[PDB]
Amino acid sequence: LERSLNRVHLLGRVGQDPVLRQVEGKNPVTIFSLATNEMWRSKTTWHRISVFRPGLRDVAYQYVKKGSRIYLEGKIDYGEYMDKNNVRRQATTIIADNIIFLSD
Amino acid sequence: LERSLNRVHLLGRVGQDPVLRQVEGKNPVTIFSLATNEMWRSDVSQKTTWHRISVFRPGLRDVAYQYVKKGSRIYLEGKIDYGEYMDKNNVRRQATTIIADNIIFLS
Repeated sequence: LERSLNRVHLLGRVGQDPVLRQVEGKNPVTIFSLATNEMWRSKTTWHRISVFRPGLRDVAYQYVKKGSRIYLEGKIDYGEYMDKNNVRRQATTIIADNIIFLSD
Repeated sequence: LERSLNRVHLLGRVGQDPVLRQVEGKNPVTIFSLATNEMWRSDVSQKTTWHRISVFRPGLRDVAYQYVKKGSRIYLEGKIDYGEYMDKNNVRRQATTIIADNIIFLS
């Protein structure tokens, strides 16, 4: 039923120590934050990263640490929800599939 | 500073005709959406993600504008850019766009 590509490739500095959270009652995730730099002539982007994957999440919990440089691949998910039911807002996260640990 | 990456590779079908945006008295933007299908086994659960594609680059803005249509299959590469506006209190939101710098038309 025909295929697509959604893949973001990031390489940056992790900005917070990972957080363990729980999506719905039973979907564990560790979430952290990563900064990218727009090096332009003549300015930081902060990405929110979610690792839902059953082994890759435990590993990025003990090994991701603020100031670590990391290369990472995944999917964009815009995470749209209604706020206090009213305004439709979006909470976009990069859902990581691959984290190659650079320091250490 | 030291090199960072922010690249998005996307391939899919355009969801609407492009829209040029010169509202203010600024820099014009071609805007369209792109659908991407995520379908996963373990089971087969289908999911579609709609992405807001912006192209500012002088030239590719124009090509994107006359040539992409609703229906076109397309490959592009960009950067994720969040909305980043401090909406109320300072209680901000976003309105994230992929800003395209390369569009390959699959025909």
